[PDB]
Amino acid sequence: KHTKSFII
Amino acid sequence: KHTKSFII
Amino acid sequence: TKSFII
Amino acid sequence: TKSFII
Amino acid sequence: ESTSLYKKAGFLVPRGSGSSQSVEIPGGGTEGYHVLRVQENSPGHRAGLEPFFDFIVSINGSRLNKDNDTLKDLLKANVEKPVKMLIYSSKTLELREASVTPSNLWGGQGLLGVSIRFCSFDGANENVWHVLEVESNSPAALAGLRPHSDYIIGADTVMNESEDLFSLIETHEAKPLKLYVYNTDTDNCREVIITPNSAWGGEGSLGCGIGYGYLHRIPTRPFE
Amino acid sequence: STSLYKKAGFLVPRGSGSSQSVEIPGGGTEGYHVLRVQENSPGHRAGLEPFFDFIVSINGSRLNKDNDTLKDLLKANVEKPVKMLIYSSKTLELREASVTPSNLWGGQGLLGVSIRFCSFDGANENVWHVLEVESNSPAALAGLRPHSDYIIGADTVMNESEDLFSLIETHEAKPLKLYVYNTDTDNCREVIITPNSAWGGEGSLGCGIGYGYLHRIPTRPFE
Amino acid sequence: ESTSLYKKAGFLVPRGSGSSQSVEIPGGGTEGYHVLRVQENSPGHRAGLEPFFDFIVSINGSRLNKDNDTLKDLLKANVEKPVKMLIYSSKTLELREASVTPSNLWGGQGLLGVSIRFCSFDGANENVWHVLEVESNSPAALAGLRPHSDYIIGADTVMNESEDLFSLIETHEAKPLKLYVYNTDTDNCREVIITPNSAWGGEGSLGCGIGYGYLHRIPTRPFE
Amino acid sequence: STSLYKKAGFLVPRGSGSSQSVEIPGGGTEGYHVLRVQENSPGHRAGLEPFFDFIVSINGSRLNKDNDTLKDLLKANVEKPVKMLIYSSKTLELREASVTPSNLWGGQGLLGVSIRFCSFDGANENVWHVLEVESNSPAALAGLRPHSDYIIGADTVMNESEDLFSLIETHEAKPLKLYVYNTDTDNCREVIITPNSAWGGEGSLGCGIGYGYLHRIPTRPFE
Repeated sequence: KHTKSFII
Repeated sequence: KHTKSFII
Repeated sequence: TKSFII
Repeated sequence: TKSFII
Repeated sequence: ESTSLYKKAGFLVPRGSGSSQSVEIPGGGTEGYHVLRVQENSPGHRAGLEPFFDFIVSINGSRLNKDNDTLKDLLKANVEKPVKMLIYSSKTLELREASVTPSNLWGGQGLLGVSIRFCSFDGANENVWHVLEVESNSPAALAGLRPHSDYIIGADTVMNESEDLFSLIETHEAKPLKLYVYNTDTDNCREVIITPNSAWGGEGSLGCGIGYGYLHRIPTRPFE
Repeated sequence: STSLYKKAGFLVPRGSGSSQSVEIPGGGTEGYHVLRVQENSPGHRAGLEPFFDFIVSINGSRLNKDNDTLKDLLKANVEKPVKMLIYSSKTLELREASVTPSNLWGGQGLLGVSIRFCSFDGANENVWHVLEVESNSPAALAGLRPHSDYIIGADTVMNESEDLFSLIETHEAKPLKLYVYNTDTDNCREVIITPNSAWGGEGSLGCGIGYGYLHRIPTRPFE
Repeated sequence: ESTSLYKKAGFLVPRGSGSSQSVEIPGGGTEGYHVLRVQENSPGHRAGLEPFFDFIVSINGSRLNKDNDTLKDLLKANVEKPVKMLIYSSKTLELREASVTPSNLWGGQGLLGVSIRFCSFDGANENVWHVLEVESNSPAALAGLRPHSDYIIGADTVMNESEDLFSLIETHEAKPLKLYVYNTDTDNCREVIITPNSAWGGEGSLGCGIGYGYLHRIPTRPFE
Repeated sequence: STSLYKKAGFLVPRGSGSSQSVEIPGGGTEGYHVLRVQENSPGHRAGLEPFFDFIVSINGSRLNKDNDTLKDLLKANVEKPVKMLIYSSKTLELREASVTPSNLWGGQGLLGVSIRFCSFDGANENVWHVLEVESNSPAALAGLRPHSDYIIGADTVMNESEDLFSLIETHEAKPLKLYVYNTDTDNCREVIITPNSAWGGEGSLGCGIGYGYLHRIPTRPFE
């Protein structure tokens, strides 16, 4: 359910 | 395990 | 004023 | 002093 | 690490903070009876038991390392004559003996008229939550919590662990939840029934601010 | 609007400020501010609360002037009960307390109470909360202690105006005595502080100061 | 209730606080991409995306209601030409369209150079933990947390629910635990690896103070 | 001892205070304090940080006097690059920034920077944090906003001493302009506040004030 930071 | 207030 | 004891 | 713009 | 834009500096903090102490108590153990509410005009009051800061560890030489009926039984047996209690202060980190006379002859609940609870006194001064601002018609407001004067010092519980204030409030989100609250004007504990609601119509689930740390401890006098 | 702020309701002590003013008999708005109350004193037994209580009348006599009357009346009625009219900045109410001035108690004075004549107008608002306190600072050495202590003034010395930051613009070299309330002892004490802007740290006292609703002397929920 | 020694008073608070809002966003939904760290000299920076306060909800008309590869795929497809993003601000509670040009030609990580995370923007301004005092050689100190300037705005997680700061710190008591930290000087997010220790030799398990509430929000300018 | 307090180590900004003082070329401890920096300005492009930066030298010329030199040098080199020596109260370091004064940018001034001549001695210490702000208070109406705003002075008007509480002992009727830093905008702005001790609430501004380490303008962890 929990996402996590990533770079775009 | 947890107690709870009582009067003396 | 100033403080004092009574 | 006082403030001013440069 | 580059060059830190911060440095270390010395500041005054209460003796009752930030060390490793299982204490020097006679009879061993690390647990006692935490003194919460002390009724006015009571034997307890006269004996000098200060709320929150005092722990009863021994009574007439008997160490209280168990949550049993020993303390009341001993009080019952010595009713109307003086009893000696060994008291530990989380404030001064010292032990002192206070004489006290349990009685039926005073118009109040109990023989001593003192609310107590069995727990450990290691870092007990650190488990305090300072109530900051309080919104109108908030759960905190209606319950009886008041800004800056009140400190939450724990809760009466359902077997919810660990109960640090916050991990209670989303578990009790439906209905209360009882809290033990210290007030620095009265210098005494009281029990508050609060009902959390993340959709109450405002800030958080209580509608109040919370402070934790050295800036938010229960205040201590300069000298013992 | 364009403003990123809005109004909201918050609980504040009734002892504000500025809902006022005076329904005091004999008129006036000034009385004797109760500072330090010594233990085992007539003052203590009488229920005189430090900082929050103002003595307004004694045996019907209004004390709206800073004279020797209060001393004389106590002197004349030594070891006898006198009734005092007291105003509370906490409850904004007036109450009568009986008290018996005496020498027979081991303490300084007949009541054992440090007082000062001033006005109870917003007296709850002129308080400065001592925040952090550096080691070996002027504040530290004097006896000020972090978060528990509140500076309520003043000690004059004396002429125009001069409340705290506007006090410490003077004395920058020489000593200064303050009235300090402590929320543990719930009592006032007098401390000699000597400012030094070059003490080797923060400000001239080496402590933090708070002012406002977030930094008042605490109030119980109900009277 | 007797006579309360407290009354109600009016105070100024940020628009982004204390109401019920699922918002007025086109395309429905209540979730978007939370803008965390924004790299300097990046397309993202140039586009005006402000850390913490901005949520990307749509890109070229496409609503982002799912944590999928749509956002990167769309950016990949329109590389080096302008793209229109619909952005929601938790600060102004308003929606705005910013043009932005993803690129490989800039020396930085990503096409936009922006750390993002998919979550909900309802009351996102309330889930902030203000770092107060910080002890020397504390877990907080060694990790990189700094007094008063830093705000903890959530954590990268193990599937620990709910993660309010405190219910993380006793669960991660053995080893870290990663945090997302906002700093009001840099006005940007950074990732901090902290290792909690209730026996570290001082206050709490981090060795820092925590503030929560109106007195401890991430600051907002007077006007939009 | 008998003291219930002890010493402990805490992290504080390097921009204190009182670890000092001056390694500045040309001597002196005074320069031009950078207040407001307008957007899309030469000042902005040059990297001038509001509040934290002091202009010390321009093209080798030390600015230790409050004169028209800085204006003249900028005037003489309009539309050309000039190199400025800048002291940071944040990092306690000196750095050289190139800057090109111009009229060709749509803003007031050649640099587009509000400045004031004073000393950078402990300049990080003379800050007052605006805490709570009541509705319809003098502070509110003027534009002061809770917790985000920091009063860094002053606007003189002018003679001896006079820093903030010791400012607002004057103007009790009449208007007062302040220099206010905002941590969202990271910039200074000038606000006209008019005190009124009988405004109908707390103090004379109707706001809270913080002073000290707990109430400084925030600093990033690393330079």
